[PDB]
Amino acid sequence: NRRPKEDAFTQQRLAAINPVLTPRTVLPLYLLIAVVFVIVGGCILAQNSKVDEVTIYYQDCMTNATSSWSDIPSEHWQFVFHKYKTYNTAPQWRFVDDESDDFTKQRGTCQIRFTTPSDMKNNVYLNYVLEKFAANHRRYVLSFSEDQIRGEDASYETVHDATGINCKPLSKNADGKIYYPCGLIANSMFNDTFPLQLTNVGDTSNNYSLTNKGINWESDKKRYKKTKYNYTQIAPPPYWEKMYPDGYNETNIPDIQDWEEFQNWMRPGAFDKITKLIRINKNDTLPAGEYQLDIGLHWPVLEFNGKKGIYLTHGSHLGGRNPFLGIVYLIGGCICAAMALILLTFWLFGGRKIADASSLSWNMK
Amino acid sequence: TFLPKNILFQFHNFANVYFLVLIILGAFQIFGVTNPGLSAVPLVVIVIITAIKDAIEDSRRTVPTKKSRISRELNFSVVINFVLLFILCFVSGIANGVYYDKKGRSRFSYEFGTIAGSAATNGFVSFWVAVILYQSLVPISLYISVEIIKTAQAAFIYGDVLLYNAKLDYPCTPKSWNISDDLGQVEYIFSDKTGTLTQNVMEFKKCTINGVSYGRAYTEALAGLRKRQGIDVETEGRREKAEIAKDRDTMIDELRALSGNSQFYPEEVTFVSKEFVRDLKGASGEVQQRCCEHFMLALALCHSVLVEANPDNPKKLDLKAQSPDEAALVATARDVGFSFVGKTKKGLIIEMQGIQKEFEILNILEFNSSRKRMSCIVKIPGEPRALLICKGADSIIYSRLSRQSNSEAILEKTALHLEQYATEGLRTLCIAQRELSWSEYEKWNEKYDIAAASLANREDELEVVADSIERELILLGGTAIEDRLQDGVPDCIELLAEAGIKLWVLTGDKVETAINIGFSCNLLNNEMELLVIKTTGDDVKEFGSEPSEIVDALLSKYLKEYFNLTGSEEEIFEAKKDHEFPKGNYAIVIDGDALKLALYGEDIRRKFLLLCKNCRAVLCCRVSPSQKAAVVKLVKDSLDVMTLAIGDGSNDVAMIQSADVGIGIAGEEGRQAVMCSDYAIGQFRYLARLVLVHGRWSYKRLAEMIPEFFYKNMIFALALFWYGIYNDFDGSYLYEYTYMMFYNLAFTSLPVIFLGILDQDVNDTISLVVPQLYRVGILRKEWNQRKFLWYMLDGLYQSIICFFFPYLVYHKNMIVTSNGLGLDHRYFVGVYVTTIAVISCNTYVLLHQYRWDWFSGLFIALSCLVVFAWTGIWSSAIASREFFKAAARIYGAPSFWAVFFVAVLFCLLPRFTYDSFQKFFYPTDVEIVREMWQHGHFDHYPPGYDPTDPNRPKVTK
Ligand SMILES: CCCCCCCC/C=C/CCCCCCCC(=O)O[C@@H](COC(=O)CCCCCCCCCCCCCCC)COP(=O)([O-])OCC[N+](C)(C)C
Ligand SMILES: *[C@@H]1O[C@H](CO)[C@@H](O[C@@H]2O[C@H](CO)[C@@H](O[C@H]3O[C@H](CO)[C@@H](O)[C@H](O)[C@@H]3O)[C@H](O)[C@H]2NC(C)=O)[C@H](O)[C@H]1NC(C)=O
Ligand SMILES: *[C@@H]1O[C@H](CO)[C@@H](O[C@@H]2O[C@H](CO)[C@@H](O)[C@H](O)[C@H]2NC(C)=O)[C@H](O)[C@H]1NC(C)=O
Ligand SMILES: *[C@@H]1O[C@H](CO)[C@@H](O[C@@H]2O[C@H](CO)[C@@H](O)[C@H](O)[C@H]2NC(C)=O)[C@H](O)[C@H]1NC(C)=O
Ligand SMILES: Nc1ncnc2c1ncn2[C@@H]1O[C@H](COP(=O)(O)OP(=O)(O)O)[C@@H](O)[C@H]1O
Ligand SMILES: *[C@@H]1O[C@H](CO)[C@@H](O)[C@H](O)[C@H]1NC(C)=O
Ligand SMILES: *[C@@H]1O[C@H](CO)[C@@H](O)[C@H](O)[C@H]1NC(C)=O
Ligand code: ALF
Ligand SMILES: [Mg+2]
Ligand SMILES: [Mg+2]
Repeated sequence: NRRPKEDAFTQQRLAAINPVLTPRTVLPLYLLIAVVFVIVGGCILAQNSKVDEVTIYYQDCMTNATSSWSDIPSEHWQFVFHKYKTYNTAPQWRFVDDESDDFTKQRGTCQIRFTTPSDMKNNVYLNYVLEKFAANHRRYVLSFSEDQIRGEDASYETVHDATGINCKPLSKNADGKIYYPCGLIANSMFNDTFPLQLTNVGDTSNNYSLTNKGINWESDKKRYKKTKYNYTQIAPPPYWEKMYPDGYNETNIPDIQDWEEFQNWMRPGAFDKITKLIRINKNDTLPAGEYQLDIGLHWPVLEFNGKKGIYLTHGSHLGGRNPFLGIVYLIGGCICAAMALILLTFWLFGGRKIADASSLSWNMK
Repeated sequence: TFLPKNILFQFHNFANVYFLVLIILGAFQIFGVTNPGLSAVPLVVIVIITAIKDAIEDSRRTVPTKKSRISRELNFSVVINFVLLFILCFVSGIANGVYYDKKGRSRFSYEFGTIAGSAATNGFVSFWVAVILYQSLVPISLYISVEIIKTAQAAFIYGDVLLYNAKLDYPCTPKSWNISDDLGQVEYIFSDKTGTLTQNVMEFKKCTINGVSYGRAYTEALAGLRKRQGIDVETEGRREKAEIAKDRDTMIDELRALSGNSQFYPEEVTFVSKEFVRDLKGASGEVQQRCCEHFMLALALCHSVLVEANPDNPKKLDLKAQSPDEAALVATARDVGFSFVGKTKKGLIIEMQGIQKEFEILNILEFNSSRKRMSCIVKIPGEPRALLICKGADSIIYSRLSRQSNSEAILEKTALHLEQYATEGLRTLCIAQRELSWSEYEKWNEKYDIAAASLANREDELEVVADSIERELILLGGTAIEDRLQDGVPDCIELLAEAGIKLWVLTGDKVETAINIGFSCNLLNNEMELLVIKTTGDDVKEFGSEPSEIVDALLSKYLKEYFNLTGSEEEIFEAKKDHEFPKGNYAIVIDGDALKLALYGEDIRRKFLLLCKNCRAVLCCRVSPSQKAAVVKLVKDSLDVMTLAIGDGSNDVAMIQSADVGIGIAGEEGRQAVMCSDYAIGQFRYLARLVLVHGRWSYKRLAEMIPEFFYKNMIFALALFWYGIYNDFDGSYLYEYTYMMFYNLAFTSLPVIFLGILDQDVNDTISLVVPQLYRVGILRKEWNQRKFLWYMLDGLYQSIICFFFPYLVYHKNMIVTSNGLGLDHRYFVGVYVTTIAVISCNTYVLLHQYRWDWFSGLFIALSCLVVFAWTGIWSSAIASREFFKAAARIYGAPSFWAVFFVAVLFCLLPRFTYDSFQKFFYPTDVEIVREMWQHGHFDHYPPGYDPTDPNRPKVTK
């Protein structure tokens, strides 16, 4: 015949619960969330206050520093040591000009001396910071070629005419060669030469040694590959022509697989501040003392008022030092507790009857 | 021609053409920023799905353009969403131009940029790239999701097993699969009577021949009238049925003693008049004997009954008829001794008390629901004569009567007898005959031939020639046939009156019969004033002089007396606003003659409508199909409301098509009202089930699913606008492209679709036990535009939270990893944002579901798991260029999880606290009914409960 199939689905009788939110069931949930979130916020704020960091901005080292050691203005450095809340002890810097380099926009060497009154346990990250450098714009952030990242010897059209991510403005020079790392992302790299150690000023017998290995994810070496170009099909980008003046030849074409600072730079920072790891030390604790960092200024940042700096930290489990997560967990817990108390107050004031068939809108009129 | 027609029918839309322009703007006019090849997968997938559904419809037709109210309000909400998207694009373009104008930036150094003079050009290209960035703020899957929800709700209406009528083998087949949410806003029901509320199975009970009343029967409607009067029913009825059985036995004996009749079968004799056969012999004289003989001869001749064989008895005849009235008349005419057997090539052959003599039926003026009568012309042998036997409604026949050739005593006696029978509750007919001379008949026959042979609407020509020929008649009597209510119409009408629905009954049968059925089916009750609007002379002579003014006076008097209004556009504009079920317990009973006058002029129509907007019950009687349609159109146009029109027949067809939800009943008359209808139930009692359960559910479902859709789109598509602040509204995407497409495809669709398909506030048993929950749909409380705007505001606030919580976890030093390595790419910040957004919108849908079934919960859980699993599956493949290990790098960072949990809390705490404050201190009727259900006041009702079924177990309490 035509009788429909009787089944819990087609008759809409699926097994189910019907959660009515009465006070006796919601107020305990509110209080449970409140207590859990307040506990977690307290633990996060505790374990985050213990994070110590050192930030120094050295963009003004060519014009504000002298040839002898002088204190850094207070607007540049920012020390945070939890055991020492009142530790000013301003750092000092000294500019060692370099008259051979003819790139007078930024040249020389900024020597920075800081003093850490406590340790940094066994895993010390030295990043660099860049402010007001816009690496999130539409044309810039898409100007690279994943045929060259992945190792291929992409021809001119594969590199310049590709859809989406294509090194369009920097695809080929005048001579007819393909800029090897093409696009505005690789061409505009960060150029300062950070040192492979923190010179110990106090006792120069033991310098703190930093490395540039393991500063990027080990899984990035599946995506970045040594190029298969031929030193006659590639030239360096227009801004790598102080690093490779004679061009590319048999032994200088960069291996972008082990070049981990490149793999850090080709990951454009989403926002206006850019903090990229550049030196790590995963072996030794950094004991208290006065250290010295010899940065070799190369990268111009004053033509756009940008700042560049260092940021030495040990870190945390949740990243660096940021009071936000604990603050907002405490705020969430306190808001849930306040709403539970408010519902309890109004429910002991104007508490109505629950299953009252007399409160129905038709039994009242 | 499938594909071109389908693509045209689709790109008649603005979302489809918007996405086509997006594909062309990313490909042919490519600025460079897009993955153009796969940017079409959303559009291609949705157009493929729509083409498949159109193929389904075409196959179903291989096996009327009505739109619900929420569809029109949905178009308005779509327009508001596009206005918001344009405002976003405008702000983006303005701010990007303002920025590109500034004269010291990183781009004059490291981005090989120049000031393109009058940077308004770059601001313009920025607007046009923002239009492509916010491609998710467009409702693109909204229409396919609403069609999926509506088709699934209609499939459940079909596959419901409590809407299946096992006798006719007819499930409630929805003829329109897209207005199922109108059954939850139905406010008026315009119902026929004799096939809708009463089963069209007639038993001939009484008759009046030559002013003499015959027949005796104590029926259920008569018992109801006696109870209404006050006298006890069972005490009298026992004795009355005893006497009826005795009288029937004696009458069968006397019919057997009269003569030998072939088709006389006493096992189904329904006429019970002993005095009829007592007068057939000698009682009231030879004049009365001949009168009764001629009356029964007219009954056995004037009809359209076809004669066939019984498969059981080869001799027995079945008397199949298209009109149950004719069926009953011919059955009684054959029982009394005037058997109608066979139908020769000319006329009919009639057995008159044993002797067969053939008659000649020359013209059959067939019955029409607009003529309200029928007649046939038979030859009387000798110069032979003509006899026009005319049969139909009593008012029509009385209008078409002669003034000189009538006793005017039989006239008033038959009128009083028909009034008595109609008040008792029987369908009254009048039988009249015309003696025609040969010359008059020849004249009229040639007129009839030249009218029938004509093309170009022969109907009106036949009507005019019949109205000319039938103008002179002589009355010989009237009959009465009993019509029993359907099974469970009192219970269904009680449900539909509790639910706040006003039931109008548009009959074509007598005023007194309509009122009797109203009292019997609980449309009207005792202590109810029947504000009758009759324009009848007995009161016309006192009210005024001439009609079309007596009805105006009556409407104005009843208005100014019973309510404090008068017919005026001010009153009409004030009454358009209110939808409450009226109080006052009044009922209008307006005949068709007064309905014509009350519908003529605009001022009197306004008066009549303001009078009938009150008065819970209305009974329009002696109404033609045109007037049925006119009343429905009047109440649906003025005081714009939702109307349902239920019935069967060619007249209810015009009533059904002219209403929002027209329901047709598979009745004894052919299925002509089932075809031109939207649903098709087997009996009236299923209207309560259909309307309350399925329509209320479908209204609640769509009214919750649509704002939820706009909100879930807004969260995701506005986190991109928020990111624009931190790249100067330049047009770099915060999200991966697969994220941008899969969000509305897979990450968020099935929760809202299942909220629309499978959600139930309270189950069917409680929907029918507390039917007053329907009043919210009647009042339009579930779906406003204020509700959609509150949902969009919540989506905007939650988008703020979803973006600026990951942003605030980064902003300090951009180090969020446990091992100091970098996560600062905007695709990884977008993973943060997206995971928060998807889980919050899915948990919003879950918290706003009323019933947590395992199906809905399972697919909510799977939508969340799919976000996580697609990230884990697309990362680990190097085909994701810059996204190569976002899974292992992000899901392994405790900052991700800290942000995840507190941002989901902050997304859901405002709304959940508002819901808690509501459900505590201003609980709606459904929330109070659910708190009663939890404690178990509805624990003794069975699972499949229908209080509109006679053979149901009596409930415990
Ligand atoms: C899930 C994984 C992801 C899915 C992807 C997302 C998709 C979203 C999923 C949505 C699922 C919604 C399913 C609705 C359930 C219907 C049940 C029902 O009432 O059947 C009843 C009526 O059967 C019919 O009348 C069928 C009519 C076909 C119309 C389309 C039905 C589903 C509409 C959905 C959209 C239409 C398709 C649009 C293109 C997709 C019972 O039928 P029966 O028992 O067989 O009676 C036979 C007995 N007899 C033979 C004696 C008579
Ligand atoms: C380190 O990076 C620096 C910026 O990324 C880069 O500076 C760029 O140096 C090139 C030449 O070496 C300059 O190129 C232009 O210089 C002037 C401009 O008028 C012209 O005379 C030249 O012909 C050429 O057009 C760039 O201007 C300069 N970058 C900026 C922003 O000014 C250093 O060269 C890099 N140094 C090392 C050692 O890698
Ligand atoms: C620690 O670093 C200092 C500075 O780089 C090293 O001292 C230099 O040693 C070289 C070796 O001949 C001399 O030419 C320089 O003049 C020294 N400079 C200074 C400032 O002392 C020192 O050698 C390093 N530590 C060890 C153990 O080698
Ligand atoms: C920390 O110690 C590890 C080994 O314990 C050093 O790793 C080696 O570094 C040298 C430097 O050239 C490499 O040649 C070796 O291949 C490395 N070995 C391994 C196993 O990685 C690391 O250099 C030390 N780091 C610091 C900052 O001193
Ligand atoms: N077969 C018939 N022959 C003569 N009159 C009829 C017939 N059927 C119905 N009528 C008359 O028509 C009137 C109703 O016609 P209709 O418009 O069909 O109303 P309803 O909706 O009650 O059937 C009744 O008063 C009845 O007396
Ligand atoms: C050097 O530093 C001093 C101290 O803040 C400041 O006043 C001065 O402007 C700086 N010199 C230049 C050239 O900026
Ligand atoms: C290759 O080029 C580099 C320039 O960086 C140069 O120092 C080196 O000597 C060249 N090698 C040969 C073999 O010429
Ligand atoms: F509803 Al009818 F004839 F009026 F079937
Ligand atoms: Mg019929
Ligand atoms: Mg009829």
